[PDB]
Amino acid sequence: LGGYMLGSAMSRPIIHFGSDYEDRYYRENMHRYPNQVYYRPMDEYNNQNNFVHDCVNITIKQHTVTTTTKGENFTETDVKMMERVVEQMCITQYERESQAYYQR
Repeated sequence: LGGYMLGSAMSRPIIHFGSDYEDRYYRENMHRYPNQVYYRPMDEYNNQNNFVHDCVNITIKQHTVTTTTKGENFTETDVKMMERVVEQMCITQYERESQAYYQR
């Protein structure tokens, strides 16, 4: 990796897509899916979007790169379902980190 970190091992936000089917579908099939996410520590690379977008890209990467050495079955819809959930988790993660920084 290099200088990434892994944030708090949180619970699971949920994301709607069109009907509670595709919410419940992904959310029972979750199993695989993350809850903490991977990003750079605060330093300067932090932002709202720059952090989130690369955090998604990296975390989803470490859910595809590894996946290629376990035969895994992740189609574009499956990937999009994660990418979405992972945006929430990283936005959330930054919020706790933001409220922590400001409460100093």
